[PDB]
Amino acid sequence: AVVKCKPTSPGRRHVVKVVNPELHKGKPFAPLLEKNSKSGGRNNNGRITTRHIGGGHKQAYRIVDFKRNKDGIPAVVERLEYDPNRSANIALVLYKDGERRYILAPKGLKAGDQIQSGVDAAIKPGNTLPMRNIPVGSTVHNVEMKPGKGGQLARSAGTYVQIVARDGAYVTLRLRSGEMRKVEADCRATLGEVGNAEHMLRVLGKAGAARWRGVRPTVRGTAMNPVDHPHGGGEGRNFGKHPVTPWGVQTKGKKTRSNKRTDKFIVRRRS
Amino acid sequence: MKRTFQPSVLKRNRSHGFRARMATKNGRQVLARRRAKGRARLTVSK
Amino acid sequence: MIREERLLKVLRAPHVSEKASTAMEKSNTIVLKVAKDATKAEIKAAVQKLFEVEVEVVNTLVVKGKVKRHGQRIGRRSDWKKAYVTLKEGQNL
RNA sequence: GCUCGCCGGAAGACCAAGGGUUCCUGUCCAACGUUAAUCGGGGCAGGGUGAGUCGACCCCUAAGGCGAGGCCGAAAGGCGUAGUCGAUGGGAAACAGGUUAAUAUUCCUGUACUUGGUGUUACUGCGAAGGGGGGACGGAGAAGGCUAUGUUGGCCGGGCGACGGUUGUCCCGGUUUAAGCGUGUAGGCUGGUUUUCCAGGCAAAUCCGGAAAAUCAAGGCUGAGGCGUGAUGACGAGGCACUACGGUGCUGAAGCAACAAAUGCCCUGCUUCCAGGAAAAGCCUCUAAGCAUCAGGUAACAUCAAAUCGUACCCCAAACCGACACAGGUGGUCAGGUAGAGAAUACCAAGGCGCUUGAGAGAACUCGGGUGAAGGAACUAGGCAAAAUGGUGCCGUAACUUCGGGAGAAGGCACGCUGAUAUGUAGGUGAGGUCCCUCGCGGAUGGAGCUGAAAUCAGUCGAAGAUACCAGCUGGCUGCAACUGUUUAUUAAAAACACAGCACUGUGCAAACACGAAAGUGGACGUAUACGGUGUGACGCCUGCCCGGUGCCGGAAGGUUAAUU
RNA sequence: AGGACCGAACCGACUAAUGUUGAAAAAUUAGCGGAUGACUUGUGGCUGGGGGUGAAAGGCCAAUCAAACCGGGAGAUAGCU
Ligand SMILES: [Mg+2]
Ligand SMILES: [Mg+2]
Ligand SMILES: [Mg+2]
Ligand SMILES: [Mg+2]
Ligand SMILES: [Mg+2]
Ligand SMILES: [Mg+2]
Ligand SMILES: [Mg+2]
Ligand SMILES: [Mg+2]
Ligand SMILES: [Mg+2]
Ligand SMILES: [Mg+2]
Ligand SMILES: [Mg+2]
Ligand SMILES: [Mg+2]
Ligand SMILES: [Mg+2]
Ligand SMILES: [Mg+2]
Ligand SMILES: [Mg+2]
Ligand SMILES: [Mg+2]
Ligand SMILES: [Mg+2]
Ligand SMILES: [Mg+2]
Ligand SMILES: [Mg+2]
Ligand SMILES: [Mg+2]
Ligand SMILES: [Mg+2]
Ligand SMILES: [Mg+2]
Ligand SMILES: [Mg+2]
Ligand SMILES: [Mg+2]
Ligand SMILES: [Mg+2]
Ligand SMILES: [Mg+2]
Ligand SMILES: [Mg+2]
Ligand SMILES: [Mg+2]
Ligand SMILES: [Mg+2]
Ligand SMILES: [Mg+2]
Ligand SMILES: [Mg+2]
Ligand SMILES: [Mg+2]
Ligand SMILES: [Mg+2]
Ligand SMILES: [Mg+2]
Repeated sequence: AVVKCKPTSPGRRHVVKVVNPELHKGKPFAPLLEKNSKSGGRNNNGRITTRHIGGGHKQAYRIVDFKRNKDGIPAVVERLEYDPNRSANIALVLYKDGERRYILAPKGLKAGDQIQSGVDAAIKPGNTLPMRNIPVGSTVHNVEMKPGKGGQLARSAGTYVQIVARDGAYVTLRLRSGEMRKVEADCRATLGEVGNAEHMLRVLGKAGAARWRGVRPTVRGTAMNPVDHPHGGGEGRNFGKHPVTPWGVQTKGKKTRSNKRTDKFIVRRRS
Repeated sequence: MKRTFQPSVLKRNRSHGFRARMATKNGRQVLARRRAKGRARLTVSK
Repeated sequence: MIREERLLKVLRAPHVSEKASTAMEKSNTIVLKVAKDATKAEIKAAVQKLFEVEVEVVNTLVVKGKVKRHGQRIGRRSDWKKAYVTLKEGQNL
């Protein structure tokens, strides 16, 4: 899929485009399509709460079924679609009752492959079972943190969570970050890994590509004035200060997690 | 040379009109002061 | 329908100019100054009852008041309404 | 009134925005007008804006706003649900001519159309706030079919020339016609149809989705333009009588074909690409309750309604924004001829203008230009400025390189006109005719006519043929930044900023973090191939040593150590 | 195909001159750069003052910016003129 572009102009020399020809080239499924208005990284107060977010291409939000609650009915992969909202590729599946739902396409779940959810489902890529019914060590993705809430772990691209162990009510999970988290065994998880693992091998190649994705230029704090950033500026390239955020908090090393409400679940922190 | 004032009736009324003034406590204080002073035109309203 | 009270107020006065006479003689249209709030249907009923003439169509235009002066102060004339009432074949003044 | 000059992708013509009577008429010239003014966007008076179909209003939603309750907050308030507003977007319908001093798709003439309402008759399953479909959508690109439009001929009317010639192979003008309705073509999409049957679309559904048979594939949908009608009309070059000399009436010929051709239409197409490309209603359809005589529905038909508001005029400007009748700024619409790749540019058309002080003179000097003996950067901070290069085809083109470049490198040759090839060719366009034919917007053939490069050969004129305008100067070595971008609006466009890439670090989701006394919101409807912060800044080769200090991370024995007691 | 190339519109603003009681409180004229894009543009919307927004210049936030403007405390205080 990784395909380098010939250097016919500056801006195309370094672009490394990942091309998957299985992806449906037509329009996406309309009944499961909503609107995704852009915010520019601004809140209900109009203030920029997150910097470097603005512009981009218009995107229609595809409603993805992260719960996988249609147990008992098999589904058939119809087309591996393209999702502009997520790193992975969605997959339109048709159930044996005539209902179409979008799911995060696993590694090699091509068209025609039959998927099933529920406790009765087989141990296959794309099948969703509760982690109590999944063998220890089985690589999964779209792991729910609460039963019935919907998957919220290992949903990016080529991401998966190995089931480290099973200790009754809870199951130890090795997340992509390297952290071992205890999640209830009732939570559902889809067998396999997320597809489109070549996503990391793409190279934007030019500043336009970043703007296409809706990322505005990042100004370094050292290039600003003392009033604009704690890094401020001196005569010439002057630093002489411990790296801090635009708000003064130490940036290189300082930990910031402060929950105490979820610490019990965490077994080991990512090294 | 483009100047600062670009007349737009819709925007003028939506920002300095009577209903915009009456929509807030501060805007009503503006009308009260203008009523107290005796301004013939209380707002830019039409 | 429209009370005769209403019909007796919608028509303010006949309009005298040069275009009005030309229209009155060529298009059989009597231009009449009407009330600002007089609608076309109101004007039709009024013309047919207070002039005994069958009317075909009424065209209404609102004439804005020209801002005159008194030589020292700026004043504005009030807006009036002009009604082009086309009589089918009735004759009048 | 005659010349003259200027603009003509404008300096013309329509608007939106904004303005607000500046419109047109009569009248006045104090002030306003950078001069005079008889004139004016000035004064004064009078007149002028006519709509079921254009626009608004209206129905529908976007960003967003307000927001019953609600949640939260000393108060004032904040946020947000049900809702309800909000266009810059979606949603019914009219065109040609004629007309006023001043409006016209609005008045008039001719011919249309839409959506409601009520009534008649025939007939009937009707019914949402629900369900489905549809509306409904990206960038670029490549065609072909076309039209607007232009050109040429033909045709019709006129003409026969202030100076040699001009009854023709001459000259000038005209040669225009719509909505609608009818047909349904180039093109585009799609198999069709029936039946049975079910975890879906919250319930239901004949609808949609699915599943399975059966049989047929030619039916459907959509679609420019053309033709027909509209149109026995309108309009029309231009005449003839009378003239408030402005006119006014009245009459009125041809009205065809060929070729060329859009950036417009078919095209919301089609092909391809990744950055993956509104919503809602109108609209079509399906059912949930009553009821099944009703009511509703449907088709035709008759009659009724379509209100209100805008409509003048300016609108790249003397009417808007700039204090000015200011050399500035201001979105959209149309897009003639010749030459040209062209919406460049030159010159013209339609149209509009000569910029509201003029008359002289022809000093220095200033400004804006033309030319220049010999020299040729000696000038100067610096070739600043100027001069020079400049088109097309073709031949030819180095180092270096990331194999794309460099490169239009450099350099050089041809170029006008005329004749022949070939009374205009190759190519394109295609009539008639002829045959076919499921007899049509059809097919085959065939070629009239029309248009039309380039090239070659020969000749010819000039000092010069890319002859004007228009239109790279080139090469060499080196610093910095990889590159396209960005910035100190109004002295700094850069080596600065950003940038793809790289790295460190944080962050397990009720994420970090950010704005918020809070609720809440962005991050993100994302989930560690993710996001935040920081540094560096493509690519290649790489990135050494030091943790004593400061910071951070980890660890806690023990010392110290607050409230509390 | 391309933040590809030349070049009008369009968007900018590198140089020169002019102008500097200007035609203009930033323009004109001859050149100049980009010109399918990280483009430009119409309408509406949104963020508010130690706040915003900033491809970062202390830039910009109505000819105003190392803390806008308006009103107020206010006749602040001036060993200074
Ligand atoms: Mg500094
Ligand atoms: Mg410095
Ligand atoms: Mg230094
Ligand atoms: Mg600095
Ligand atoms: Mg007056
Ligand atoms: Mg006059
Ligand atoms: Mg509404
Ligand atoms: Mg393409
Ligand atoms: Mg003679
Ligand atoms: Mg014919
Ligand atoms: Mg175009
Ligand atoms: Mg009306
Ligand atoms: Mg006008
Ligand atoms: Mg002027
Ligand atoms: Mg002006
Ligand atoms: Mg100009
Ligand atoms: Mg030109
Ligand atoms: Mg002049
Ligand atoms: Mg010389
Ligand atoms: Mg040069
Ligand atoms: Mg260096
Ligand atoms: Mg650079
Ligand atoms: Mg600057
Ligand atoms: Mg500058
Ligand atoms: Mg740097
Ligand atoms: Mg550097
Ligand atoms: Mg080291
Ligand atoms: Mg150039
Ligand atoms: Mg210029
Ligand atoms: Mg040049
Ligand atoms: Mg705006
Ligand atoms: Mg302040
Ligand atoms: Mg103050
Ligand atoms: Mg004082």
